[PDB]
Amino acid sequence: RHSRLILAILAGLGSLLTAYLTYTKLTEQPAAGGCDLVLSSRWAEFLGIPTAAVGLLGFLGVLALAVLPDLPLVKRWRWPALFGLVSAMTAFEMYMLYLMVAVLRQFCMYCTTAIILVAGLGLVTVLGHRWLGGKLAFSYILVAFLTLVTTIGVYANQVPPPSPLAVGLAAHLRQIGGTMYGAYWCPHCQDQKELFGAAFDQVPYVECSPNGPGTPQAQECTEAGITSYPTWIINGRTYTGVRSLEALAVASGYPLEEG
Repeated sequence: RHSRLILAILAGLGSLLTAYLTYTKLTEQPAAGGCDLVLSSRWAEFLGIPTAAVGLLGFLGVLALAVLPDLPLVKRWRWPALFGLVSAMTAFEMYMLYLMVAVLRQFCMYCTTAIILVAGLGLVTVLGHRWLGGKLAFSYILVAFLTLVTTIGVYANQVPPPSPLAVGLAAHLRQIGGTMYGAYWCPHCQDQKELFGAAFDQVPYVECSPNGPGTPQAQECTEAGITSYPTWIINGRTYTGVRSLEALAVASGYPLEEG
């Protein structure tokens, strides 16, 4: 009933899953729109390293605390440190779940498995030790609060302010009607979006499939003959795929002056 063996098994699986995604990211390989959108977005990097690598430190941390024999400072600190680390991992994961449901409007199976593994860690840590109550409910909010504040703070400080070029080009494309045709699940459309940053709000955009993947595309895009995403229509011309700000400036007739 009281066991940390399950913690080693769940943290073992977690360490493996999150290390594959770290290997996947660093070797530039794709993992199995779906995960492609999720794992290639901003948010998939945290403090200059992959977000999975942060999960690697956590999953290996809980594994180490479970494996070590009761050695200096272990028996005393093992179980309060397990509650601290796992609570931070549950809190981070709820923000990860929030991003998928609310902001990315999609899911990834590797990411979903991590949530269930971390939720499993949360249940076993609560039901595998005796701390006789109101302390744990309070210690959870404290760790969660500190986790969320730091996490949200890191991601807010992450995305840089848009360049003058991004702000100017967007407003110019807005004036000439330079429209981008794409999808919200579309990973390449996210790449294009991230080149403008916050300045993308100005950019005229048509959502080609509001219903999602596997559903017939919207009328507006079908009338324009859009076959793949993203697709730009600028001054009668058609450009397929992700284009740099420099290339979109040339296409729009936006002056790139360096003299």
